[PDB]
Amino acid sequence: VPPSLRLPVIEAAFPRQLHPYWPKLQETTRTWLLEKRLMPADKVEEYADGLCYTDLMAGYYLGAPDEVLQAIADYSAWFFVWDDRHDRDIVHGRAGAWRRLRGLLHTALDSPGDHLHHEDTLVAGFADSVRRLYAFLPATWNARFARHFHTVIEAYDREFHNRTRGIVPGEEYLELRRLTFAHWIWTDLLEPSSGCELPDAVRKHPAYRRAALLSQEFAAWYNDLCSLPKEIATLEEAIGEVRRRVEECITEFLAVERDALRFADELADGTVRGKELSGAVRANVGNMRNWFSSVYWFHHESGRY
Ligand SMILES: [Cl-]
Ligand SMILES: [Cl-]
Ligand SMILES: [Cl-]
Ligand SMILES: [Hg+2]
Ligand SMILES: [Hg+2]
Ligand SMILES: [Hg+2]
Ligand SMILES: [Hg+2]
Ligand code: NA
Repeated sequence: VPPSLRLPVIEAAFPRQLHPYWPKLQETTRTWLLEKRLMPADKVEEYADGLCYTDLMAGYYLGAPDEVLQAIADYSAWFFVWDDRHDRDIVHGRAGAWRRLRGLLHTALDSPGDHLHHEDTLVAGFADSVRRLYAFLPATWNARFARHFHTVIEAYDREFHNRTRGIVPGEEYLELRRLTFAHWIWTDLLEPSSGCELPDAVRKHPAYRRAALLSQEFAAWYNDLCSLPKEIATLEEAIGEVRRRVEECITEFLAVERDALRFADELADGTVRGKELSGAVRANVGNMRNWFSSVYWFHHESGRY
């Protein structure tokens, strides 16, 4: 990894983790992509061939039930397809087609059941992915996921118009840039991964919230850092500033992580409920931590494509 991009702290203090179910994700996701006809057989094969977003997810949502990880993996593959459609609409100036897709996604997000077989396979695949994600936790969690994802769709829309007018956001085979738009969604998905919808009071506790924010912000700043040196294909001090912000996300997270785990201790009051909430907080925070190493190494490995 380039010295300019290297993070000795991540390498030393954030050991990579891999979900035990990882080996089984590939074939299932391939089957799903082909079944929903999300991409032509050959495009599926390319995406399924090497590194893909499932690898990011499998180093992140540790402890997730197998079915939850599978659902998240398929959702991440859907993201790849959406990104491709997004780019294509932009390149071809298909403003109408994009606007209509934007509308259908908002609609399918709130009502996936009656969109499972939409003529647009991207929408059909989206609806199925969301339906499956909605099957794990109570409707209150589903509604929050939806609330957050509506915002993500609008972020893509903003980008569509920016890029349509010559503004270059950041090509990259397996970019993380647009994925960071879904920062609240990744945070939401920690919950079905530990099997509990956290009460507002717990997930809005300052230590939990801050840990969650910093985990995601790290990836945003780091994506900035990795983009700068590509300018070649002032600079040194521009990198310097972004680098300090990346390092600050990490050290700030380490501090708030300690606070979050103390909070978890407090939740474990001896009752089964306390034990469940405590365990879920610890698992979620642990995965907020795993995000650092998963992102860091995913970027490095993606550079081989
Ligand atoms: Cl795949
Ligand atoms: Cl990145
Ligand atoms: Cl910062
Ligand atoms: Hg894949
Ligand atoms: Hg719970
Ligand atoms: Hg990066
Ligand atoms: Hg930061
Ligand atoms: Na966030």
